[PDB]
Amino acid sequence: SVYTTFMKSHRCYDLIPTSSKLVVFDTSLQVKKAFFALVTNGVRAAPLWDSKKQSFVGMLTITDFINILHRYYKSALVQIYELEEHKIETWREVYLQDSFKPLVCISPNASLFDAVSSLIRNKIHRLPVIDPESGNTLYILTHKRILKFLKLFITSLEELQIGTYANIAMVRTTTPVYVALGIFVQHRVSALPVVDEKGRVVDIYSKFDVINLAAEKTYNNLDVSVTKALQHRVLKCYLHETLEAIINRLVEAEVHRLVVVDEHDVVKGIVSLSDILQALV
Amino acid sequence: GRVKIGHYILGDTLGVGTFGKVKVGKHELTGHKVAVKILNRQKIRSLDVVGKIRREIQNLKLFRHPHIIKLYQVISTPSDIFMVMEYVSGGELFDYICKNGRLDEKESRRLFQQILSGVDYCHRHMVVHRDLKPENVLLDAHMNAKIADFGLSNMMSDGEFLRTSCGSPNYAAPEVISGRLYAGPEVDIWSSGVILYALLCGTLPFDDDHVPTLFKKICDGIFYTPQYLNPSVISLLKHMLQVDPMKRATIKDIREHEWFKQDLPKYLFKWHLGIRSQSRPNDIMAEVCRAIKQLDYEWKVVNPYYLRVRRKNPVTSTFSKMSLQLYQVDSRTYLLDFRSIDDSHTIEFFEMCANLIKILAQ
Amino acid sequence: PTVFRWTGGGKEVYLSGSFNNWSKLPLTRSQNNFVAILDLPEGEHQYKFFVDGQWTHDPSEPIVTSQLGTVNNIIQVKKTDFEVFDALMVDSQKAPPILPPHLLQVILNKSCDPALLPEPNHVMLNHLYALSIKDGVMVLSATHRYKKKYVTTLLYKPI
Ligand SMILES: O=C(O[C@@H]1O[C@H](C(=O)O)[C@@H](O)[C@H](O)[C@H]1O)c1c[nH]c2cc(Cl)c(-c3ccc(C4(O)CCC4)cc3)cc12
Ligand SMILES: Nc1ncnc2c1ncn2[C@@H]1O[C@H](COP(=O)(O)OP(=O)(O)O)[C@@H](O)[C@H]1O
Ligand SMILES: Nc1ncnc2c1ncn2[C@@H]1O[C@H](COP(=O)(O)O)[C@@H](O)[C@H]1O
Ligand SMILES: Nc1ncnc2c1ncn2[C@@H]1O[C@H](COP(=O)(O)O)[C@@H](O)[C@H]1O
Ligand SMILES: [Cl-]
Ligand SMILES: [Cl-]
Ligand SMILES: [Cl-]
Ligand SMILES: [Cl-]
Ligand SMILES: [Cl-]
Repeated sequence: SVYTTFMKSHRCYDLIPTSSKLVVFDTSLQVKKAFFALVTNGVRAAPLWDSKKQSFVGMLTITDFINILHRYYKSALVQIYELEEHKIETWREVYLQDSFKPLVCISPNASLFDAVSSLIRNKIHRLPVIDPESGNTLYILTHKRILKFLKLFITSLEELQIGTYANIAMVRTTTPVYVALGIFVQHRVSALPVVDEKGRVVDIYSKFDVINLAAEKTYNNLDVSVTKALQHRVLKCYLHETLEAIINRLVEAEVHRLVVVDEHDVVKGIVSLSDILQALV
Repeated sequence: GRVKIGHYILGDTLGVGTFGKVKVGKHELTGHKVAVKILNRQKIRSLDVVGKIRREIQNLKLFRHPHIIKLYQVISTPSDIFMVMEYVSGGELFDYICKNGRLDEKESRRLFQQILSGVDYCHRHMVVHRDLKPENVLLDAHMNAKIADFGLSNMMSDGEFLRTSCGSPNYAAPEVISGRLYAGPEVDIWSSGVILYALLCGTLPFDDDHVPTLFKKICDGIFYTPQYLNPSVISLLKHMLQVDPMKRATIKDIREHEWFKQDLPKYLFKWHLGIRSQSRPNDIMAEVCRAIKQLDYEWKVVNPYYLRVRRKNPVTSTFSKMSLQLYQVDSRTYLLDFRSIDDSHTIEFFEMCANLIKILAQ
Repeated sequence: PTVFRWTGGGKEVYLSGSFNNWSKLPLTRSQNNFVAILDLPEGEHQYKFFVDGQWTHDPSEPIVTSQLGTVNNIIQVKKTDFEVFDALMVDSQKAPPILPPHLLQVILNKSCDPALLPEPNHVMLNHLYALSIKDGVMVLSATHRYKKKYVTTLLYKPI
């Protein structure tokens, strides 16, 4: 494949920007402060450093916030005492017990293809780039960045059949955040489309929209509907559209996944940035 | 009976540079002329400039800019070191300006662009030629500028300032005459501004027989702008001759200035630092040493304010270095700066620093 | 090639040496220095000077006294003497400084990508900067360069 050969040649480094910011958290940091720091710094994921281990043990992302929130929400009347007073490691101990998952990483000199493969290989969205002489984490490689790069160099959806179209995880307008978070946990998918009284799609609650709870300090109430939640702030595609023009749509709007819908604006499936880079590997 | 080096017959002494005589060389056959800097090994070892020259050669041997004198080859002998370089008939730009008057807006602009391009090349190569003057700007038969004495030049290393107070006091930056610390290019800009004034006016902007008032003027950044001077270039000089390096024109801001841009040829071109304590400097340094050993960290005392400390990693079993330096901020306060020394590196550096801070003054 | 310089006055000065079968070679005078340059094989060579009717040696240069009491200068032209960097390596054998304003020009405080930052002046790289310890947690930061790119890493560390 022409795309696959081009990715096999380009070094990760070529995608690292001129001057970037990196936020690293010591595992002994109180996990609440940890999420609050993501919001304040304007970052979606951060590497973790165990001082006793003297190495990067993992990554702290929004899924971790979703996970805690769901595993530990009791009600709006009580504090998530757990979240409020728990360290990153105290929770990493709980979250990953007899089930163990090491740190996944790439080298700047390592291939772009090698990196794209590593994301699907370990089923992740954030990849830390580490230089082996320094051991220093330099950048966090994301699907959105790799795709914007491939699309920068690029000079039907029903025929190629790309994306997930069967047993699609979605919520209603009325659905509480807690319920929705529980879905993100059981299904393990980036976003959930919001459907009306009819199967038609009105909005979309993303793994992202879950940070506003951290940001606005509103996580203490998860009984609130998904629409109530999304009030702080739609994009669709059809099966009768070319992949080149559909890839073009995702990067021009800088969206992590597009909705495959019918004429009556009723859900048919979803085509993630994930699936795209895979089909091109 | 002709004295030769390479196949060039050593002729007349063109001048005496920073570290040695400069003589003409006319090729045995072709008649080609070269500029030959003679560095006596025994003398370059007397002044402890042996390292300086090693670096100077290294840099200049890989540089290739049209407005910087080319270093053809360096010939070593048991006795002396011969730097074969490009010869230019025109000689000092200084004498040009002495002989002829000041240059016309058009002619001056050309030569300023030419000079600045080279100055830029240097910087773009971590080299900062301090001592930049009309006396070190040479001209060829076609009136093209040529930067020449890299004896006072220095390197720019990530995280360090230079101290040496180099060059003629007329062209010397206020911070250089002040003997304060500097990054490097700002002091080359301050000189280039003086060069620009000299081209346009044919005199020096800061100049007096009374040396203390020459210095007052420099630190007061005050110079006279003659009535013939174009307000746009006056503007450029006002920006280039700032006493504050933080407020001074950058090689980019000059490039962007409309006077410069005109007919310009294509060929050219809530955070806190460290910890701040109000104690007596001697107490501060004693406190750092009594805390560094309180962490079992190996160190070397450079200055009574510079300290090079090393730490053994208890896990990865790897050495990690850092440099500690005290500066005077206020007339009332001081601050301990932490610099990382290159051989996770960055994280281990932070940990190293952190430990100290928790047991230290603001 | 080796340099032969006679420092001190004279009308006529010559170099006799083992290299030129002790023939009188005339050194050209510039000023108070009389010089000649000639390549000699990597070996031992003895020489003397014929300075205005008298035969001398440079007292400052190494000599050798003969079984016959002949005093001549000596020169061991070493392999190392030929190559510049080989020779330069062989040749090598208060008040607190004021705070440079540069170290206060940071890239974090001063729509757009929050991860993306301005390019720094080389002078502020590897320097430790920190934020006030609020909530018993220290926040350290530093900009480091890897190749032609830069990374400002900030550690959230409890104390
Ligand atoms: O002049 C020298 O040193 C000076 O010593 C002074 C002192 O104390 O004596 C200082 O004051 C002064 O600053 C210093 O540079 C030299 C050091 N090494 C040398 C090697 C050579 Cl080959 C020549 C050389 C080259 C061509 C001609 C000719 O002109 C070509 C025909 C004769 C003549 C002589 C000169 C030197
Ligand atoms: N490189 C990595 N190494 C180890 N664990 C990781 C890595 N990246 C993410 N994780 C973990 O994978 C899980 C899912 O994260 P992810 O899908 O990448 O987040 P998000 O979609 O919000 O960016 C989390 O438990 C996170 O801690
Ligand atoms: N709402 C959804 N329901 C079901 N699958 C989905 C949904 N959103 C994304 N996916 C799939 O989840 C996988 C991982 O993608 P993502 O987490 O969206 O980056 C891909 O195979 C997607 O097609
Ligand atoms: N198909 C879509 N249509 C509209 N908004 C979307 C869509 N997909 C994601 N978003 C929004 O994109 C933002 C960032 O989410 P994420 O794409 O996971 O980074 C959120 O505000 C989402 O609601
Ligand atoms: Cl001179
Ligand atoms: Cl001639
Ligand atoms: Cl010429
Ligand atoms: Cl002048
Ligand atoms: Cl002598």
